[PDB]
Amino acid sequence: MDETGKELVLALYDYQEKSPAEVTMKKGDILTLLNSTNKDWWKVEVNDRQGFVPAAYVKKLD
Amino acid sequence: APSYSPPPPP
Repeated sequence: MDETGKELVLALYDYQEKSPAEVTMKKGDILTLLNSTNKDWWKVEVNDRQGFVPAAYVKKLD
Repeated sequence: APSYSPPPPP
């Protein structure tokens, strides 16, 4: 049960999910990267929630 | 994947 055991990212700012394919993140949270094939939106996993967030709101930790 | 531009960084 280590869904956060993947490519990690840092949440630079607070974000609120707008669509069912979006997830809410908070500044200072460590997000898990699931898909970064998009330049503007990155699919991440927070705790248990999977969805997309602004790529400009997240930074590669690795 | 959202087919639109994401919100600008605050």
